[PDB]
Amino acid sequence: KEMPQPKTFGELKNLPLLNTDKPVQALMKIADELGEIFKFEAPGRVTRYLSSQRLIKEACDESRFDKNLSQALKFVRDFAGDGLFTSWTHEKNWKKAHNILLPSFSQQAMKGYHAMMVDIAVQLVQKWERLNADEHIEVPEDMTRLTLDTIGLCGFNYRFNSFYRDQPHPFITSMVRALDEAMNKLQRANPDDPAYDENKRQFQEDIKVMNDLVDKIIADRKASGEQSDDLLTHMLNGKDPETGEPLDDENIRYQIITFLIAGHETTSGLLSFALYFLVKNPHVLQKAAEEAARVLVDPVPSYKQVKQLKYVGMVLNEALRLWPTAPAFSLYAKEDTVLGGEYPLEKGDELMVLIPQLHRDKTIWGDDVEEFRPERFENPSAIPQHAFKPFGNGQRACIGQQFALHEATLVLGMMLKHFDFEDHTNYELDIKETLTLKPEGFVVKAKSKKIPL
Ligand code: HEM
Ligand SMILES: O=C(O)[C@H](Cc1ccccc1)NC(=O)[C@@H]1CCCN1C(=O)CCC1CCCCC1
Repeated sequence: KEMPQPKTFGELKNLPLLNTDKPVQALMKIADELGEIFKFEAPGRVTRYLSSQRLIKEACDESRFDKNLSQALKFVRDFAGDGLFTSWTHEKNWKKAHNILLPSFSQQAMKGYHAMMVDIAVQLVQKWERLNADEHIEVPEDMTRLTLDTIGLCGFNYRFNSFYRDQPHPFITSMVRALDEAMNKLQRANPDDPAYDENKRQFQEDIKVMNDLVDKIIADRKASGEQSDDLLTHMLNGKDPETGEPLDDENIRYQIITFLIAGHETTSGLLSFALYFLVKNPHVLQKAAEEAARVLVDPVPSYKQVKQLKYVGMVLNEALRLWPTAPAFSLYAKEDTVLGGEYPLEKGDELMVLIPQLHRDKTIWGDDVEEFRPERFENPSAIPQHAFKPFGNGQRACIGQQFALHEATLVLGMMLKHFDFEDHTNYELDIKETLTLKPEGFVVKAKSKKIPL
């Protein structure tokens, strides 16, 4: 079979389709028209977007296909370098950093991060308890305050103090603005064109700002010698079992920047979409709220109580199904291969998994694919392989998966314990696209159940 292509614009091929501020959603719409695979060409590039479990399950075969750095990720690499996220599997720092960090990110390691997560989560509850009767909550803004603070604290024992601020830490304004530049470059048919000279100068200032503060953090920590139970000590002491070598100071910088990207962008989105789904599905919110009141019997949640929030966990899963906050990943073909019996690929050939489209595959999920029903996760083993991929695939999957689900489960649990929620504006979903997806302008009112901490 020849695969379909969306509409073209002469010599620019498909590229002007990305000239939008919601490219993932535009790509989702192309998928609905064209189906499970389409070719997408730009000057000097060709990719193929997959939306079906049928084909993505083969693309997740690690013997045929490896992680590719998409143009987006190549642009993030300018400041995230060879941290785990923007490195190639065959880079020495990939495997090395991977071997050292895996035990820091285990489900086991969560027990030790738990108390710092609680620290930030209670800040959130206390903010909301202290709001006046007239006031509402700006949802993604508060969730981002939470998740950023949480990774700051468990990452290297730094307090961004986001709940004490109206405007973001100097580091974040740079970080956010750099991610911004990295994504906007995607669209420019002619960079090096002078109209972008300010953008480039800015970027360099931003990279600089991020580097200085992180390098200073690593410096101050070594010079102090203290052994806090955070990722930075794990990295400063750790040795790769394989090579026997530790990470160098520069790579450690890259890891910290990477985790700060993750903690800002992705986990906050999950929590935002979850609360959105809950207020638009009152019977579901009530069921989650009943679980929370039953399980969270203590002034503050234990590690083990969080593991008991099963329905909360299903809610997070279903939010991730409909709106995977990291919406795509890239692969290349290790060798010449035939995809799904029909599409012959050459070595080096690129693929893109369109996760939200995958999660809409009616052959997997049934006809009610658009409905918010967390119960569809009620027995996971009934799910076909590679159907649900909000965390990526294989060895290059998200290392912070367990971190993110524990944080989210804790925070949502507490939220459902402490407040009733009201969709007071009848919010119409508007999805903002950065490196990630967020519900822009989502606001609610909370009303305290007056349960003390
Ligand atoms: C709910 C929140 C999150 C979602 C949906 C998510 C999703 C993903 C996805 C899809 C990838 C792979 C991207 C690719 O193949 O190109 C990934 C990789 C990664 N994530 Fe996450 N992530 C989340 C939170 C976090 C957290 C909290 C951390 C840790 C601070 C983190 C650290 C990473 C790292 C380091 C990688 C690269 C792993 C490697 O290649 O060795 N993420 N994540
Ligand atoms: O960055 C790319 O290479 C392509 C866009 C593209 C395709 C062909 C030609 C030029 C650009 N990326 C995409 O399809 C989508 C659309 C824009 C953003 N995007 C992404 O790749 C998402 C960026 C990251 C990837 C890893 C997990 C977190 C999110």
